[PDB]
Formats: sequence, C-alpha cells, structure tokens
Amino acid sequence: KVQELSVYEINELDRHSPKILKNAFSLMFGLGDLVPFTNKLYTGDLKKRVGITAGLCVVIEHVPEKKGERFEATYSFYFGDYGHLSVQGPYLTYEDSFLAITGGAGIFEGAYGQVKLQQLVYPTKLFYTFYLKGLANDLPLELTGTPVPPSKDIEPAPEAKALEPSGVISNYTN
Amino acid sequence: KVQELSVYEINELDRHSPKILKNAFSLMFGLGDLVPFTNKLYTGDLKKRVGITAGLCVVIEHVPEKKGERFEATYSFYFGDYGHLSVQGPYLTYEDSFLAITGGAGIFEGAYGQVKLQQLVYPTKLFYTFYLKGLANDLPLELTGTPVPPSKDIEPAPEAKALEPSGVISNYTN
Amino acid sequence: KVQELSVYEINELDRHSPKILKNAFSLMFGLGDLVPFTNKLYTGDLKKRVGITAGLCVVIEHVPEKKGERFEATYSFYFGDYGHLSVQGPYLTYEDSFLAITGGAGIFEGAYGQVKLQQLVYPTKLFYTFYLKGLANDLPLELTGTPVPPSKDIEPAPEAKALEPSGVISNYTN
Repeated sequence: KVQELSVYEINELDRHSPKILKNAFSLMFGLGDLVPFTNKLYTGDLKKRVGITAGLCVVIEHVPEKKGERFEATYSFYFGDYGHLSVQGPYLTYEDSFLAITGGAGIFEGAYGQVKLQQLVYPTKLFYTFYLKGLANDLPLELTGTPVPPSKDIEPAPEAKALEPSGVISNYTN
Repeated sequence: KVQELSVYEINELDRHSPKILKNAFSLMFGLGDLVPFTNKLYTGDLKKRVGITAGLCVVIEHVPEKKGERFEATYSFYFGDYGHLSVQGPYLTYEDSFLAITGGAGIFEGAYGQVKLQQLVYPTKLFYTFYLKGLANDLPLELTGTPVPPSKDIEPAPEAKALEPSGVISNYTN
Repeated sequence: KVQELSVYEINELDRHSPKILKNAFSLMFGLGDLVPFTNKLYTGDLKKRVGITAGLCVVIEHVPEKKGERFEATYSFYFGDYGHLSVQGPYLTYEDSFLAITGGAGIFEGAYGQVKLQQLVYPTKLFYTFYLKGLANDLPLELTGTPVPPSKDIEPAPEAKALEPSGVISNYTN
C-alpha cells in the first residue's frame, strides 16, 4: 500500500545554510563545489513544523542550456519524535525530479519508494511527494492534513513559523 | 525475481571529471581526500549511450600492500527518462567489489539488491552488473543486450559516442 | 522477521581518523565542516575483529545546550568476506539515535530496517543495535555470539586486538 506524504522545506535564512565549499575553477557552480545544507521542514498542510532536512548536495555540472545546476543529493528529512526519511538522487535547480527512498527509522523504518521534488522558489521553497511504501502503520494524523496546493506564495501557518505548540510536533527537529 | 543489468562507465574527459579535493598531507591518496566525479554510462552491449554516473568518492586510506586505494563511494546511475538507481559501498582501485543498491526511481522505483563493480582501466573504464530486485516490471528490452567482453579495449558503438538517434535512449541523461 | 545484530566500533586512533575539514563560519563545529572517517569494527561479543566502518560525517549544527554536535552520517560497516551494511542516519554526539539501513551486499544483500547507535565513550567506543530485516538466511554464527552489555569501559578481547586467528574473521577488513 502506498501512503503519499507531502511536506514543505523552506530556508528562512537562519541556520547558516546553504554553506558553499568552492573548488571548481569557474564563477559558476561546477564539479568540485560541495554544498552542505540544513533548512526547516513543515507539514504539507503548512500548519505544523516537523523537523529539518540535513545532508549534502554534490555539484555535478552547471547546465547553461537550462539556466540551472545539477546536484547529486543524499540527505534526510526529520520529523521530530516520529523518525526520519533518507533519500538519494538528483536535485536539478531548474526542473522537478525524483529521488530514491533509501530507508527510514522510527515510524519510517523499512520505508522505500520514490519521492517527488517540486521547486517553487529558488532557493527558498520546495514541495515533495513521498510515494511511501514499507511502513508497518498508517501515518500520524498530524502529518497527513490535506496538502496546500503548491505555488510561489505559500507560507507556513503563522503559529508554525512562531513555533507555538499548536503549530509543531513533539520534539520538532531544529 | 532477480533481473541482471550491465552497463559500462567510461571517462571520456569531456565532463571535467573527476575533481580531486586534496586534503590529506601526502602525495598519495588518504583520508580527507574527497573526489566528486561523473563519467559516461553506456549500455552493456555498448550500442547506446544512456547517461552518466554522478556523485562522490571519499578516500578512506591508501593500501600499500595492494598498490591501490580504498574509497567509500555514494553516487547514482542515470538512465534518462527511465530513471535512476542509487548506491553505497566500497570502490577498490585494485580489485573488484560489490556496492549495495540503496534504492531507485522511475522504472527502478522499489529497486534493491547489490552490484558488482569491475575496473577495466583505472579509472576511465568500469563495468558493473546490478542484480536488481523489486522492479514492478521487466527491464526495457533495449537495456538488456549481450554485453561486450570485459576488457581494457572496449569502446561504445559509433552511433552512441556520436549521440545519433539509434545510438541513444530517449532523453538520455547528460 | 528481524535478526538483531549488534557491533562495537572502537576508535583506537591509528587510522588518521576523524579527519576534520573545518570550513564553518564558526570556531566550534558548524555547517560546512566535514569529517570523513573510518574506525575498527568488532563482533557484539568483542571476541572478533570483523573489519571497519567507512564514510562521511557532515556537520549540521553545533548544539551548545548539549555541549555536542549534530551530524548527518552516511557510512558503511565492513564484515570481511560476509560483505557490508550501509546507512544514513543522524549522529548526535550527545545522545543515542537511529539510522536508516540503506542496504547491504554479500550476505547482507536485501538488508533494510533501522539501527540504534549508542555512544559509550566520545569519540572512541560506540555500540550499534541493527534491527536487521530482509536477509536471505540466518546470520553466520561467528557474528551472533552473545553481545556484551554496553559500558564505557568495554574493550575487545585480546586475541582480536592482536588480530590472532581466533580473534579475527577470515580476511577481516582493514
């Protein structure tokens, strides 16, 4: 059975990310550049903060015909006390992509499948669709609220940005 | 059911790859050294260019008794519109190894298993064999032709290096 | 079914590890800092040397309240001829956590599940409890001896520190 889970990842310019480690001999990103990162994570209904993403983007090549970059990513999605999701695959700054679910822990132990990566605003808003298989349980009501249709002007609920209890999960990751 | 898939990885020196981020205080490779890389990927029968490899090699330690290096490599294999497989494991410059497949996306969504890595020319020609498990369907007939005899002399079909229609899969990754 | 497999990762400091790539804005650890690493691995009963751990620790943030760091880790455990296991998990130097099992090779082909990481002595002794699913068979007996309850004063048996035959598996990884 497939449980579709969607979140919103936003860089609110407060976690020192992304951090650029420059090695390519070019004013544009190129192989050599490494970009560690860590942004916040809010539920798909934008009412709650669940955790953060954490990981590493490796630059593969700038794509000028597409006015964009090519990173190879391996990173996690943290959902507080519930557990986390890990992924591996392509992140194209210019289009939408699909990454592999390499596994999970917690309520996400044994997770597999693919996850959709939709950009919205570069480099601050991305929407994801986890076509999640492998879990032993139905997901938490607080993580499955009807998603908010993605667009450039989406904003987490004021309470979630404000970290008020109603807008967060227990031990939300920060 | 286990499906077997074999491709050839070739460094044709046109992707600026690999990049050596030398950090170990030796002329030899050692821990601290990181190598982002991306080579070309061709079908096992070498008839069609399907895509590239892309990711990172982490130097673990040089191996004196073997005239070689032990890397811990995390990267993916991109097959154009078909999708991709992610992987994690040991790359030994002096011997063949098996790297674990961590997941896939597209026709490889749900993939799991292991892959053998054979180095034909260090480090410009490589030959793998995935033992793919988990695929919902049978592999595209165009991906599973008899391969070419592993050797330091292998070369892609002319139509494939030339990127002619009959030498490439649709939207082969680049 | 789950096949619990515990192991000890002893850092005896003879592998130039942890190498520290210090790039963060801050003096203490922070995003940007990278720590490639490799330690020794022993069986749960500390009677045998099986091989090594190899991979990368990416710093996500310093956690001052906890006088410790948050890392996002992607590494592999090597068990000689039995193969290896790979992972993606949060490493928090100040508290136990769980890692996703991204896969395995050799006898570990098909591996999935989660692993509990318990640090016993920072940064030297660590203890893992892998709730290991998917394997084809029961694990070989050499790897399933009764594990030693964790403690900050544990040390591997003598036979193994010395790499004597009765203390190592065949072709243990180094």
